[PDB]
Amino acid sequence: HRSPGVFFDSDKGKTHSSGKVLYNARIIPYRGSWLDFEFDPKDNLFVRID
Amino acid sequence: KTANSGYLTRRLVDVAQDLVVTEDDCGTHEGIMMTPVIEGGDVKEPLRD
Amino acid sequence: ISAAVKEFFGSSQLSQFMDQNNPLSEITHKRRISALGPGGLTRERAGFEV
Amino acid sequence: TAGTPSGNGVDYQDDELPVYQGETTQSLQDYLMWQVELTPFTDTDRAIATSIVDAVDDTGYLTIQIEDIVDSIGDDEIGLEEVEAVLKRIQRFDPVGVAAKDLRDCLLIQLSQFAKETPWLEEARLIISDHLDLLANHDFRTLMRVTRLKEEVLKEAVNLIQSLDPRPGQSIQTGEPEYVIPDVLVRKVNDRWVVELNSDSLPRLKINQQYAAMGNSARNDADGQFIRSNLQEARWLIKSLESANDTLLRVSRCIVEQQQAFFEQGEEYMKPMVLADIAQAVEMHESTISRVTTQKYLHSPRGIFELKYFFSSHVNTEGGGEASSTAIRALVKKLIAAENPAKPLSDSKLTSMLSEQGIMVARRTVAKYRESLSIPPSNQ
Amino acid sequence: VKSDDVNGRTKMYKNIVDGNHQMEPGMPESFNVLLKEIRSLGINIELED
Amino acid sequence: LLKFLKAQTKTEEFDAIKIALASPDMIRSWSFGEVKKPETINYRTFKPERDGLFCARIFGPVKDYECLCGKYKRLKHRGVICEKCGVEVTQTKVRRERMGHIELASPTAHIWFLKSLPSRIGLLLDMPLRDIERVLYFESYVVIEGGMTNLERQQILTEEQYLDALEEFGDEFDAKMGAEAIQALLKSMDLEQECEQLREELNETNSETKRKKLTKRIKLLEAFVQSGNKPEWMILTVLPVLPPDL
Amino acid sequence: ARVTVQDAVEKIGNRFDLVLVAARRARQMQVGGKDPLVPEENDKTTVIALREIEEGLINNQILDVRERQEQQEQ
DNA sequence: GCTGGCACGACTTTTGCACTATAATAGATCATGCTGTTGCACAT
RNA sequence: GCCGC
DNA sequence: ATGTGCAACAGCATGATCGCGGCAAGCTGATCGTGCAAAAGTCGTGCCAGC
Ligand SMILES: [Zn+2]
Repeated sequence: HRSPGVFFDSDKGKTHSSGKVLYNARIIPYRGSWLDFEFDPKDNLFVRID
Repeated sequence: KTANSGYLTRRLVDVAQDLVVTEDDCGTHEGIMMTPVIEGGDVKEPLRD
Repeated sequence: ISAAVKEFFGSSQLSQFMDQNNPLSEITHKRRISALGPGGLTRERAGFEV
Repeated sequence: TAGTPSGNGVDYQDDELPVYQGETTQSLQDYLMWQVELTPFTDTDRAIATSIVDAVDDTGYLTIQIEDIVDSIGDDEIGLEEVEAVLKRIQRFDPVGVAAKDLRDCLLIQLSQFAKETPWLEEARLIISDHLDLLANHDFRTLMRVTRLKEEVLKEAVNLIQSLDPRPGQSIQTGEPEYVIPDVLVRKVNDRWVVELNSDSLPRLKINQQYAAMGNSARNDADGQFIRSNLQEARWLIKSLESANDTLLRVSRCIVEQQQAFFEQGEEYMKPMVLADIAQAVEMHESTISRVTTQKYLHSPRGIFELKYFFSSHVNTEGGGEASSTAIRALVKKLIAAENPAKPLSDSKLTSMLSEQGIMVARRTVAKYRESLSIPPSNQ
Repeated sequence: VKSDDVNGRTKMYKNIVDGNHQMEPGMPESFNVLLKEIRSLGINIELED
Repeated sequence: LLKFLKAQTKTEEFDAIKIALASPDMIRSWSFGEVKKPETINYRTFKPERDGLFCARIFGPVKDYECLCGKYKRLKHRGVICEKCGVEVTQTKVRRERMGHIELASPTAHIWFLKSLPSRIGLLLDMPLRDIERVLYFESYVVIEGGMTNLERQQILTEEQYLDALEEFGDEFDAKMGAEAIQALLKSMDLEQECEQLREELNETNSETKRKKLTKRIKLLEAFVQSGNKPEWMILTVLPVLPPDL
Repeated sequence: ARVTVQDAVEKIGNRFDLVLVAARRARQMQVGGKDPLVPEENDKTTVIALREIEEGLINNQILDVRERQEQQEQ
């Protein structure tokens, strides 16, 4: 399985069809609720908690 | 790829299930134009096939 | 305590009948790495890269 | 558990939306219909065959009368002569002797299908089977004189008759003895004969109901909170089941308390407890207790597996106080079996013996107790 | 005949034993089950004449 | 009355399967009875419970030509209903045919029609699915009639707005927040005049946005009038049940 | 033994009608009321009917005229 | 005279009526149709 | 679920 | 010169993702009490007919 920690990803940069690469960060604990950070195509910091 | 092949075959079979040769000759003068398949400097399909 | 322990041991995805043809199958089954399981990744969720 | 059985055969229909679906079973009547459909019969013959095979019991004997079958047809030209022929044709099916009117006819048809050269064919075809059957039921000492035959030949004729199948058609049944005993009331032996209960599954039901109803309610995906949409149904179910288990345990504890002696030392030590006796003990009405303990089953090392077998009101006007007729019947069965080879066991004699032992019971009751599960050993 | 015609199965077996080799088909039980299923909703489906 | 073959007549000539909505009267016509108790069978005698999900007074008998209590158990008796039990002597194969029904005592909405992306109720009443779902679950009120007051025909006034209207308007406000309200508002529709108004609006004003919606709504309207169905039947008050053997 | 049914196909050419013709001829020769018109070589009725079609003495029209003749006879 | 299946007056059992805070859980694309918000184009 | 094609 | 109408973009919910076969494994339960007439059913007891 995936080790708990912090992982940064770019989702291959093909989601909005504009060629803009989107970076996201995930915090995964061994037990608990996940925490997430995401980039909007308008460059806005958004979180996705649980 | 077998799942994709099966789904495509299912869709084709259903879209073409109710087609049967039910007549001897329609008598229409219509048709389509047949020419050998050419592509640049190479030939793929002669008119015979 | 007994219910949880026995439920884990007797009925789980990662606790299966071991193969008994040859000693080789037992050896291979014992040191086996699986990506599935309770906290793992399902078959149909698996992309071409995993 | 020192020794545990392997899992019994079980399955459930998978990869099929109507789960568990079903599975057809072949019974005696179904097999008879299958055989009927493959023999040349007229339409009237087919109707008569269906009508007569509908009346075949589980043991393979006809329950309804032949004249009643003719009346059931309710049509002219279907007099008893035709139905007799149809039934006689039907009798010679795979369970040979099936659909027989009586024992005599069954033995006659069973003996009919033979090589016609057996050593005692004509000896028992009608002299023993079609005549003096009641004599053969007894010792048949005078049967040899009646049939003008030696007792040595009869000694083999009786064996030949007994070689036949008594109840044909009962070898076709496909039912499984799965009517095993849950014994939801378990009991072990202790310093005071404590009684416990198993198969409650109350923690499991509580956990499942939580993880489903309160699991969905605690899940924040749905807007608002399902504090009463799902949470306040599991509580009601758990409370109802807890109350039912509590009253069952209370009734069982009362039953063991009033019936400790039946379980201690001799088995036949049951008091004639009435419904009011437990009703006053548990401060509950008799109707609820009767509805509760009427097919619940206990698991005793020696006692019977029931909760209504103890509930007897059979004072029987005993000499000292009262007694229970269950113990009286058990004592009568024990004494009747342990007697002389002649074994008189007269009703008056049995009543006198019981009165001497202290059970003041009339001579007519003891006959009923004996006839309930036994027969008089030539007491007439 | 081979799967769902409850009367068809017995009739065809009787024909085979006799040596007729005749079909006498009917209505599969599965379609009746499906009709009962759809009718068990608020939807009406029927076999018109 | 003998030599009867109900198995042969079970197969009938047919063609062109047709499908339509079922009125409550038709559901009652299919039914052999009404169930009122939830438990399927009792463990007291291992027999189907009276007026339950598994019953023998309806759905047919349980074991061939026998009947409950064993008063009439033989083939000589046919189609006879016992006095003790309503069980009828029958080939016990009708456990797969007799349907039964339940009475809801309160109208409910068919999930088949309300919850689908092209919702039929929503585009039949020209209201969004959101407010329809809100009123169907008692979240908000919907008023009807009320011509004298300033309230509209399809108002979506909430509880606070309802209290304000009651304080101000008093009477003349006919608002309900159950399935009875949506049933009544569907009943009160005059379909032909609605279709004529749709045609007039569509031909009078041309716009690529509203044209598709108007065409869909008039198509549904003409389908409803020509098919003979009544739009009230989308919500159901009588619910049938599957035969026990299935 | 008719391993290949080409000649029978060409006698009445549809590859679909000869199935029905052979089925009805086999029904006549199996159910009853008919006898083979070709020497029977311990073959089943299906291939006997196929051989009869191949020989050119069995087809739909003559079957119909024989049926009409038997209907008029009774 | 001895014995073994039938009924009667208390007792016993059955049946409808009848109201009764915590928690498994998140790792696919891929396409399609509908709804809400915003920006472009025309009018007095 | 594991395996075979 | 400001206001109104319409087309386009982003977000959201819905539906689908090849067959055929052999081991396997767990059982998916129940429910509620009421206190009472009203009914049906049952048991200890005495009867006449057969041996
Ligand atoms: Zn009945």
